[PDB]
Amino acid sequence: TWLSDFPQAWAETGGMGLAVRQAPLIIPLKATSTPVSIKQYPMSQEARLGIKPHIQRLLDQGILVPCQSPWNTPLLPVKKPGTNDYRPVQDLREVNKRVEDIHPTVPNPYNLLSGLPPSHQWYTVLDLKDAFFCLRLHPTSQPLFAFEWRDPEMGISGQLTWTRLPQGFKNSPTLFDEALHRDLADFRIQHPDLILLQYVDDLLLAATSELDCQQGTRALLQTLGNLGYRASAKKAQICQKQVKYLGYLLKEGQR
Amino acid sequence: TWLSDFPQAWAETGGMGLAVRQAPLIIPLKATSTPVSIKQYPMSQEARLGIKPHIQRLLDQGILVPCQSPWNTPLLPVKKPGTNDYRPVQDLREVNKRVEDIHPTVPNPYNLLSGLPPSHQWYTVLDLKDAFFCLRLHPTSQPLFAFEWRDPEMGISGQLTWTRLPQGFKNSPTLFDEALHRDLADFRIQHPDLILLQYVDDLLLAATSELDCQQGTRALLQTLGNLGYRASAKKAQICQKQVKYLGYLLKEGQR
DNA sequence: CTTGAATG
DNA sequence: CATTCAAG
DNA sequence: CTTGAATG
DNA sequence: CATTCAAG
Ligand SMILES: N=C(N)c1ccc(Oc2ccc(-c3nc4cc(C(=N)N)ccc4[nH]3)cc2)cc1
Ligand SMILES: N=C(N)c1ccc(Oc2ccc(-c3nc4cc(C(=N)N)ccc4[nH]3)cc2)cc1
Repeated sequence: TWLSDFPQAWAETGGMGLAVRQAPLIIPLKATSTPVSIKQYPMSQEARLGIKPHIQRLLDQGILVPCQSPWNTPLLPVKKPGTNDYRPVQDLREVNKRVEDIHPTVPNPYNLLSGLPPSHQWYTVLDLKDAFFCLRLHPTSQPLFAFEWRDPEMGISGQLTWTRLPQGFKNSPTLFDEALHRDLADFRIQHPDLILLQYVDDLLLAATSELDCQQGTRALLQTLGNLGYRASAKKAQICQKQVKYLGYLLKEGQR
Repeated sequence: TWLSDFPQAWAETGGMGLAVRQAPLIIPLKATSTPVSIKQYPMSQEARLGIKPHIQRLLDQGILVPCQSPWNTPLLPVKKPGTNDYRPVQDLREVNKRVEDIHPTVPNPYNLLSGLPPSHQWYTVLDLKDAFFCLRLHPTSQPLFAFEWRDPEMGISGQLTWTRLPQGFKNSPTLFDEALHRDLADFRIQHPDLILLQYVDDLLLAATSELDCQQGTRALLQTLGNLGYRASAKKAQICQKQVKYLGYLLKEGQR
């Protein structure tokens, strides 16, 4: 009943996250960058109706807010199964090109897994839901990610932008990984015997026994919830001898 | 009047050459080679009539002879200006593939020219006419180069082959260059002060003065004629301060 | 004419 | 993968 | 829909 | 140089 013991740590019961200890992120531009405003290609009504619910939800959550900005990038309608199930995908390539590069600090899965001792075979895998959205963007950097939004007949003035780290931004994975490392530094210190692997929003906790794993998981969930992050209860793999992590199947200490 | 003083050395007056000091060449095949007989693609009457005179001339010269061989490669009709001026071109690629490779001993023009001292600025350039044809092919190797020949209505039985080193054969340049080097070895020894460069059928004689060049040229022409080779009187550049050799313009010792 | 390599 | 070039 | 890279 | 893939 981990779902009930840690209501705040799960996406299904704690609501949208917000990393309260992390200062709003400022995104430095390259020395010669000037705003670029790309025209929004006309979107069919089908695509707009498919996207609308997502946009409204983000607006209600305060993740998207109205704005007037010199920057503008196109929104794209992306589906998968049939001509249904849409979801907003912003093409931030022209923005990415104008943002100063940062060093890629996220380890590749292969090297990350090398830090898992055979002594720790009790695993717990958690994936953080809407991880990037948990990190606030400083108001000065918000205008950079603006896009146009029109309702199938009459909607908001013109542009909308993100108040949190957006999908499609080249530095989101690295900035998120670095932010969570800062937030989980104390947890690591308070649990010397535990092994914690972080790959952006995918976490692997390893303990020597089933007890230390349940104790560790309880503490990690409590810490994450308190910090403002949210894990997927649905996909969560708690205290298992075998788990799926980063495309690998961890079993008998293999891999 | 070099044309009259050396009748035997010029192609225009000495007739078709024949390297009398060189033993008929035997062409070794690769260890696993077996004869290949490629069908002759039908040739238009236009092409056949264009080729016929050349074939008859070679037959009269004994350069081509009738034969029955397990080997056969295609003859091609090649023209240049208009739909006129034809000339037989044999595709010996399938034969080349089955012949043992030999080391490429012909120097590249750049390196060959490095052996020309500034002290020798009186040049003479001669190109040997139908050079390969001057080298006999041993009867055992003649069948290898056979091709089919049909007259525009009624001609020779079937196949014809070469009795001399043929054009299109991968080793002809090297074998010719090596043969002429053997034949001109004594000339080099008898004329220590002369510079002689050989690039297959293109010869460059260099002397310190105009006299040594005329003396040297006279001796070279006499030697070549006696050996059975023939130079082009038309293209000959005798005792000049400036000459064209291997695409270069030799002048003032430059190049 | 058929082959291979070099370009679009 | 379709054309162009080069070559025998 | 637009971009670049990878394939034919 | 025309298609296909991948991605934002
Ligand atoms: N698809 C198309 N419309 C086109 C595709 C390619 C085009 O141009 C060219 C095609 C081929 C060459 C070219 N091909 C070769 C082959 C060589 C060899 N291997 N002997 C040696 C040198 C050489 N140059 C040069 C230019 C023109 C049009
Ligand atoms: N001209 C034609 N008829 C055809 C030409 C090419 C064909 O196939 C293919 C085309 C393209 C790919 C292919 N393209 C990419 C791009 C990648 C990237 N840069 N992100 C990463 C991986 C990748 N695989 C794989 C196969 C099929 C037909």
